[PDB]
Amino acid sequence: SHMKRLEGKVAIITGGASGIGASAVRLFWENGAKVVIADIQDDLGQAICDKLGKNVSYIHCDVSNEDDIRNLVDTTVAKYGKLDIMFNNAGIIDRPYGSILDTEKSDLERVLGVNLVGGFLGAKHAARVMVPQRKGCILFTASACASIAGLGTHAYTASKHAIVGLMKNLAAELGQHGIRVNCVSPYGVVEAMLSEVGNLKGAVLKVEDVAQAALYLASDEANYVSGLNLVVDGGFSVVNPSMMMAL
Amino acid sequence: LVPRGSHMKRLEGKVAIITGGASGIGASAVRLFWENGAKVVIADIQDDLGQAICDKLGKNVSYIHCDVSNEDDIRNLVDTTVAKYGKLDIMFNNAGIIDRPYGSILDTEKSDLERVLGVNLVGGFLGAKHAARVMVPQRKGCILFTASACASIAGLGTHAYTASKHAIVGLMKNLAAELGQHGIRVNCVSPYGVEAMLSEVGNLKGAVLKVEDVAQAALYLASDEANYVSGLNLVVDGGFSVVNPSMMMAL
Amino acid sequence: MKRLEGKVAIITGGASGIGASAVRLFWENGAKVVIADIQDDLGQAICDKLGKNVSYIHCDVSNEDDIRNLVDTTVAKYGKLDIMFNNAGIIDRPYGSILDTEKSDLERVLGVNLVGGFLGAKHAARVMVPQRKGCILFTASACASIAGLGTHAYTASKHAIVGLMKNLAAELGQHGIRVNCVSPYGVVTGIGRGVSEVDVAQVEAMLSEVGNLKGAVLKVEDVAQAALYLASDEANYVSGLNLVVDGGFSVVNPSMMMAL
Amino acid sequence: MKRLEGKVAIITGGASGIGASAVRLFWENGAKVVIADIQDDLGQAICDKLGKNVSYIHCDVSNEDDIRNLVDTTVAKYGKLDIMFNNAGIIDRPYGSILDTEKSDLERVLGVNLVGGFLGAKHAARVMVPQRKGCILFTASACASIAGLGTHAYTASKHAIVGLMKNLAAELGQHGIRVNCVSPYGVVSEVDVAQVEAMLSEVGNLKGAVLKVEDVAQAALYLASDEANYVSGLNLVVDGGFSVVNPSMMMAL
Repeated sequence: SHMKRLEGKVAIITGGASGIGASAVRLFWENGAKVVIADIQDDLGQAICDKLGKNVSYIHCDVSNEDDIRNLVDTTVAKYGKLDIMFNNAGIIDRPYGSILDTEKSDLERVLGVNLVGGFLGAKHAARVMVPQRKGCILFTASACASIAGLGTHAYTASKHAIVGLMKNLAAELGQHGIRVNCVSPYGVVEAMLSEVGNLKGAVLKVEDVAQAALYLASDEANYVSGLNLVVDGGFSVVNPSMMMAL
Repeated sequence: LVPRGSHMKRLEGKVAIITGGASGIGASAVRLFWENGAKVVIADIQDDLGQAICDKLGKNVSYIHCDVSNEDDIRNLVDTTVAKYGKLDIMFNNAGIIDRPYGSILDTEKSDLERVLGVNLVGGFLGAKHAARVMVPQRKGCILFTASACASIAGLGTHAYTASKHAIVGLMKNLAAELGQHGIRVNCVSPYGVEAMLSEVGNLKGAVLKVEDVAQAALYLASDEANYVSGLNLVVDGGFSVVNPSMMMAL
Repeated sequence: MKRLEGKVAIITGGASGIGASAVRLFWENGAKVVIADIQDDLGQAICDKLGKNVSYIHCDVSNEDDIRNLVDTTVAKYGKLDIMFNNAGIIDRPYGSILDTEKSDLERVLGVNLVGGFLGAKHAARVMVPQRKGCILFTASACASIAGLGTHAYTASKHAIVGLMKNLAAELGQHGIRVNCVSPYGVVTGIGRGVSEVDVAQVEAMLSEVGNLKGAVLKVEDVAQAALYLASDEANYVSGLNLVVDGGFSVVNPSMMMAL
Repeated sequence: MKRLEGKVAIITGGASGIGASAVRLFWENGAKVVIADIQDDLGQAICDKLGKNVSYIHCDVSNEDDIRNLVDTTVAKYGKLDIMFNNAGIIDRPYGSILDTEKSDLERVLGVNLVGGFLGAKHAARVMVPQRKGCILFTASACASIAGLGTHAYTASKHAIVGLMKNLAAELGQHGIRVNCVSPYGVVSEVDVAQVEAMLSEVGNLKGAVLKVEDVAQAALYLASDEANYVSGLNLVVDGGFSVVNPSMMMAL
């Protein structure tokens, strides 16, 4: 016997056509939610719609464009009459690694535009429709890089810290309206180095791990969870193992 | 093409010990873990209450008298559990006490601080040590603590209580670092919940903390769905500990 | 005395506020001080007041050309750069809802607060790494430690600065460079489009009423003193530190103590 | 020059290590310093060397009667107490597994580190609340900021201290009293300890520098002085950035 942990819920998932987003689309759909996929990869997005069927729709959305975000939220509410979950998952990386001496102003702005501005716009317009409902859940995909240095580039790390901080500040403002705000912060595998240097040996981060954290946070199981940075990194961001490794 | 949900027995096959399991959060978690297919050992010092849960829930739930500050009690709790079921999957160090709901450092008795520490910190220490004893040779396991939202913000608990729960968070993270080498996850759940005032001054309007909220956080952490969650302080407080609302309220 | 003897420091936003306090304090402690700002009259006034050891450069911290010139001119003047204090910062509003926050406002705040900090750290690192020494400082804010204090755009940008500061502490520690930030309470902003002086006064007045540390009021000197400790050799092993100056506001939710 | 002129400071653990470094440094900046320790001979040698503005009180910080005597005599000597520096601390081991931690060892580390700080802040608050002024300091540890650095018993006790510091900052701020801690990187048998200190200096984040006791005393001096008049609730970490980074990825490249 099985259960639908999101029955009747309406969820928007940016970056939903691939990776963590698509995993969360499939999982939310499995748990009875109507899912709006928001992305810029129309071929992938529409394919998920054809696979899963009527409860899933695709909308082209550049999250850095406020008009796209407005259309995304407004057509979803028009379609389904309500918005329960805004999952600002879309993200990009400027580089795997690199020095501050070599970062370009334009790359930093591109990473900020998608990661921070997009999540900001997504939260603004979800709050726009959620506040009159007196209920809702706003989620962000942050990153373990927001909890510890040495995991990402300076631009990416700065952008993800900003998301976590935006998360806490929105939980403070929107709590008065019954709206919960949280984020999920994964380690890697958005495997070789990650699994070897990771803290939890014998485990590997899979996209489903992030989706399942988002599912918990988005469900009524998390009815009193707000302001939480739900880190999914096997404990990587709580340790500096330089001593253990040298003992 | 047809949605199929999550299986209702998320802890099927797992063996879990819940200290403080005879009332409150612990009893809520016992019932929820039982509903999810776990074998559950209630560890407490309220024997009549704990056995009444077992009589209601049946054979998958048993009771063990355990003062968590007593290492012999903890050792026996872990050892009887392994003898009964062959393994230990989840060690939920939930038992906790308070010296007072509130009070000044000037009033705080040394003996009260020590009793709060014995149960909350030393007991959690002992429970983790003996869970790890059997858990390291399995190369798997989940060790949990009930900490408190007062480990994330001041103004919510007494000094003794708040200090003991910070210690638990620190212990959780240190243990996540050591035992991760053996595949073992370590996390805590930090609940918000004088109770009438906590509900009025909470950050999340339109909802009140109920013990099932905490049980659900513990279920998530204990489940294989959280297989890459370690070192996490899972706060369940509606945002209370992320905000100083003094100036919001002065606008 | 003279905790910064012979040291060369750049202070963005140095013509007013905390920046101007830090300019004076560093100068009293023997530093050469380059003021970087866009209030030319105010900055030249300070230069005329303090003498040869203090100099002014018109600098838009969001402009990389400006930052590149500010660093290189400083090096050409004094042959080294010891302290880069990325203090310039603006708010969009003293308070306000996410629902009426404008994209352009967020982008403007990011441009000064985050991109300007990024650019300042980049060009300081360019000359400090060969030195195998240097100290890079940011003025963040107490709102990077607690919600309820700044707007969403401002708070996000200051969290971003704290993250940058820690990430730079990890990269630049290998070269002997320390990176820290100071995070004050109160309302902290230079001149900015649509920043009312009435609204700032009203909020600064409320913040002094609801502060945690009674009997004291935060002054610009308090923040300058924190920057001076961090910049001095007395902080030789201090890096990655968010030095919060807020009287304890960000560690407490006093809703229970108030209601009791 | 003298950054603590007129101030009266108690420094537990003041006869050696960080405590003795702070005792010297505070005295050099004009403070009256009461050394509180259980190394009577070392502590009295400091007093003889520095003169009558420095005194010694035998005090086991886990004993309340010792703590009360310490505070009360200090106030009797000088009429006030400005700074309560709860610096005394012990480790159980340099490093070890949870599997071999002994209950008694954990209780002893808690007794000195946490209960001692608790008691010292209690009786300091007793005298500074009527003054409507004071600064209460703790020596915590960088291992309260990151895992992998201290043993479980030590780390738990220093986390507890950081949380006590913040909770006191909240209660006592209404009386104008500031509460902060300093959290040093170093480990601070003797060879056991030196081995780990040497290893810490090899794996530190900040290259070209080593933590010295004077670094920690300097952080305490800043926090104790009027230069930090609006600093409360602060965990002043002194660790060259070690606790903000996991270099595992950097190092594998």
